Amino acid sequence: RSNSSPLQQMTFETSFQFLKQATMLGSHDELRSPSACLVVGKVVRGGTGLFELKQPL
Amino acid sequence: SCLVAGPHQRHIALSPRYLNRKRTGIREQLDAELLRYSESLLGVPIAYDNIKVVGELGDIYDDQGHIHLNIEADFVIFCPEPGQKLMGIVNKVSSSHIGVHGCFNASIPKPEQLSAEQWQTMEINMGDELEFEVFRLDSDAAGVFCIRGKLNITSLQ
Amino acid sequence: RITTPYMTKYERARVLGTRALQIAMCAPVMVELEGETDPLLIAMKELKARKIPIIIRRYLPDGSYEDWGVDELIIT
Amino acid sequence: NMPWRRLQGISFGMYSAEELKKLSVKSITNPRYLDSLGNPSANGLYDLALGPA
Repeated sequence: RSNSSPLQQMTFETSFQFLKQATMLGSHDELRSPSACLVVGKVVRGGTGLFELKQPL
Repeated sequence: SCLVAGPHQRHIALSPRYLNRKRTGIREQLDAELLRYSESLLGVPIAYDNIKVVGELGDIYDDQGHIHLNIEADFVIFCPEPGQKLMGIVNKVSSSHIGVHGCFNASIPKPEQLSAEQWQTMEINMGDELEFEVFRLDSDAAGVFCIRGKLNITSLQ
Repeated sequence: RITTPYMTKYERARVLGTRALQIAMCAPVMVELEGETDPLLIAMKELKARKIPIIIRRYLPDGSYEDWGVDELIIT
Repeated sequence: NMPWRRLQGISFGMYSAEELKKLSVKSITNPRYLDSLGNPSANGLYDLALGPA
């Protein structure tokens, strides 16, 4: 409950209570957890994905 | 005068094949694919890109191989727009229509002339029986921009 | 300017992967390949010669970043 | 050539109930959804405006 990720926290347990909460509070998700990053099809923010590559022109 | 210059920012994704040769590749297909083809974002025939530069760096995005970047380009454009009385080449006289510079095609649907002037099949005579088959009044305000070969519907009233 | 000077293993992995995906998309190889058909072997050959013009953009946990060159990074 | 656009954030809120309208292709009224042979009955749950199933 003391967690800043609605997409996490609903991939764990009691997903409908945590969805009702996140919905009646307008709770915003930053897509920084591994779960929130695998739900919307992003690259996790640890290990190999932690930096850019920035090909110079 | 159709003289126009528009500075616009575009997004271009360059292949890794055009790394050593970018200016070559920034145009090969990604800019030379709408060469003086009607634009709907700004109403623009893209004559040619005078200069295509990038402000700084390029961002390769994770699994994707392409290099995405920004191109600040001035489109030199010829804008015949509503509020102008243009000219047109008279080549073939038809009841359906009356089909500049040999490359701008113009149209004139039937009920767009003065109805005082009556037509003959071989050639048409206007009010004072003066035959005019030459660059003259053509004021286009209804413009097609969809069909592959677009139109320029000209008016005289 | 304050992060480690060496190239972490995750950075080596991602740089090799990206250089290989570039070579495979018909990019010029600056390493004088000698009959190998693997783009990853070519990418390792390039990393060993210090010819990779990529900029590792290390992100700090507050959004601030530091841009390092793959050449100016001690590969172990 | 991928979409190139990425997501930064997802917020969960409640729909107005007046903006769900215009998020609606048609109102369904026929209870029996299965046709005599197994096809979609017009104005039922399975319809051809709610998409090809």
